[PDB]
Amino acid sequence: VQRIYLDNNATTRIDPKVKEIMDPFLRDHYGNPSSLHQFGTETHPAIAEALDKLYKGINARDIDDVIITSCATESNNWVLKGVYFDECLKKGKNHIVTTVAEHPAVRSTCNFLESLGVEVTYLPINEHGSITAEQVREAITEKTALVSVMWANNETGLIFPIEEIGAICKEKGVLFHTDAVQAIGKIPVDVLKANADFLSFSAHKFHGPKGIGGLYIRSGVGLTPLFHGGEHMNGRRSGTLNVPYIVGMGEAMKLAVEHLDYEKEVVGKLRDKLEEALLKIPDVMVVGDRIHRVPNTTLVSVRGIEGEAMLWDLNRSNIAASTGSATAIRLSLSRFNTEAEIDKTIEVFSQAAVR
Amino acid sequence: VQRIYLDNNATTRIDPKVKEIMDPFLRDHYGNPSSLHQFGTETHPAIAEALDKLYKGINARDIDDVIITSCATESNNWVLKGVYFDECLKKGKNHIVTTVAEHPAVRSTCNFLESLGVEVTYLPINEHGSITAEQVREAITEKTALVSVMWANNETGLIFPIEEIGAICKEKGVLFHTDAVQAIGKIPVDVLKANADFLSFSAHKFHGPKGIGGLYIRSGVGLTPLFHGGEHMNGRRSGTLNVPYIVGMGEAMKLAVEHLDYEKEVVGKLRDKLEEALLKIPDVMVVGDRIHRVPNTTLVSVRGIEGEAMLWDLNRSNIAASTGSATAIRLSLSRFNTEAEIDKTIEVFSQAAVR
Ligand SMILES: *Cc1c(COP(=O)(O)O)cnc(C)c1O
Ligand SMILES: *Cc1c(COP(=O)(O)O)cnc(C)c1O
Ligand SMILES: [Cl-]
Ligand SMILES: [Cl-]
Repeated sequence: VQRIYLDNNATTRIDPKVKEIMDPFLRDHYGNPSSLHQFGTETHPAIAEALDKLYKGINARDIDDVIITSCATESNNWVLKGVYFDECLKKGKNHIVTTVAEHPAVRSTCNFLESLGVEVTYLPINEHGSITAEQVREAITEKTALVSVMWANNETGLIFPIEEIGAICKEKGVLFHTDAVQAIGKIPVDVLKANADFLSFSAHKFHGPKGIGGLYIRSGVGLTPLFHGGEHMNGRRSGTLNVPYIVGMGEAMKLAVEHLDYEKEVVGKLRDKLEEALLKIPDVMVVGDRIHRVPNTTLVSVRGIEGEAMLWDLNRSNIAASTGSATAIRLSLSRFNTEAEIDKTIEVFSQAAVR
Repeated sequence: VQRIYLDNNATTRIDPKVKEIMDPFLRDHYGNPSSLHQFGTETHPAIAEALDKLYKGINARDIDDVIITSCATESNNWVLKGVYFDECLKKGKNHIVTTVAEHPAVRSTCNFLESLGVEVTYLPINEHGSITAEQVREAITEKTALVSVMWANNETGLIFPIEEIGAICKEKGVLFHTDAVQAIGKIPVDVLKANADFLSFSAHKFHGPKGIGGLYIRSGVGLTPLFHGGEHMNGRRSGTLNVPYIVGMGEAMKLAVEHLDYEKEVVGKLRDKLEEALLKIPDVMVVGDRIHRVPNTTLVSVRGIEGEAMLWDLNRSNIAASTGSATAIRLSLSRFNTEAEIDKTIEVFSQAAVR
């Protein structure tokens, strides 16, 4: 059989080169990098090369940190709770601004901070499916400890005005964090242009393994560790390093940035072919703006039949997609989809819809 | 060349069967287990089997939780900070008792809680290298939120009186957590006999991959999540599951408990052969008790030459061991060491010592 995977904003396939580069550290190179003997220092060159790939992947400077975490959820929890202790409890800046579109790892943590007494304003989305940047400014009081706005939304693919939010935060002296998970491998990511203090990402959204992530911390910026222990990652995140996943995630970031032109010109062309073909049937409307989007995502809405039925049908024909709040059908492509797959999805989608 | 790895309390080699069982989930079975389509539910049987292996591995009940974490450091941080919010800030039980022998993931986090105003007593070790259990009782005031005592020490191999501490905690109504990382695969681990509310472990200490751990939470016991997001692990720990490492860690726990007789009878016999051979030279004394120890660990001290020099020398001859606070030389064996390796280590150790 031949199945079609169109659920890449939920997770992606590991690139074969990533698995290949991870294998030796699952085999004979199992030393703890903190060890002083040869099994430990034996791992240091590959770890350094992987970290270098990450730094260059997000345009991080040598003075900055790219701390290895276990997923984007850890990065987001670490940002929000760290600034809760450093900037909210100790500096009296008991206010955080974020958006209603943020991943549950951000919104649920913000709810937890609210339970402790922190004041959090979740900026409402507009009809364009985006946040303006004027909204954060309206909400940035002199007690805002942190602004947290995701770079690209996982349900609609919509790109938020990261850069202008960073400029507002820079002029107003408030820390800026961006959840950039959906942006890696989709659009160019530059922490300097974003003026980001914190940036989150997760490997399994750009063809690395599930269970490893990264938090960019700007030079000089403090953040009380979420993982105390003080051994690893310059004492900022303790725990024995996941060497294979570090190497693999480095390679995945490298491949992801190397495929940016292909992502916009080819994957985006497949998404536009799919979307244009799919809107030529009854009343199926795309949910959100069609310009400020990452190249791989389309979110289509169909009459009065729920999206879950359409997805159950698609899955019966071995086509995997997800839902999306509008419910609508989220189809998210990748580097490994082909035009034949897209034509097939147009046919199976139409036949399933009329049925 | 033929190198000798005697540093297994620092980390271990992945069992070939563990790598084998992980490989398919690094290849074609890359679905997100939260997905509703076939790529997601396709992973559910192997995840369930792995979790079953963990539960049976620590004698957890079906009503209990064995939450998948990213390492023992995450489990320990989660226990201590969770009971800080639930039992210290909300219930006024602003006291925690632990030991001075605990891993830095516990002691450093306790230091962080002290910086917030929590009163923590670190029980001092005695001349026997152990904690009595009478000490926790002496310190268990009616404001103790948590007792945290490691099952086996990583530097000396000494087993602490887990069970009696659990009985004291049960009679006095105080939560009991045990860091059991060094115990898995070394001695039988039973959360019921221990009367443990929380138990930590980490795969790479029993031949699973680095970067995954487990926290046993007793039925009914609450613990505010460290990873908010509320999606995965019954909402107790959010983040996309590390499917390959979950499967591998399950197999590693199974193999580890299946080798307990071999660990005590063979690995312990190799440790006793090594230790008895090594104490027949000048004034090299074993640091700590020689009865209440896990079968794989020996911690030897040598005259007035520091341990780091002896270990640099050993590493020059491709023999990997670590230091240990006494500094002494920690040699920690495993299922994969042979008697030939041990004889060779006796010779190289003697020649290095006289040189
Ligand atoms: C090794 C060890 C740890 C650290 O585990 P990580 O996987 O590095 O998080 C914690 N406690 C004990 C007793 C250990 O031996
Ligand atoms: C998928 C996603 C996450 C969750 O990442 P995990 O690896 O599951 O921790 C967080 N934020 C965004 C924007 C995501 O798309
Ligand atoms: Cl914290
Ligand atoms: Cl928490």
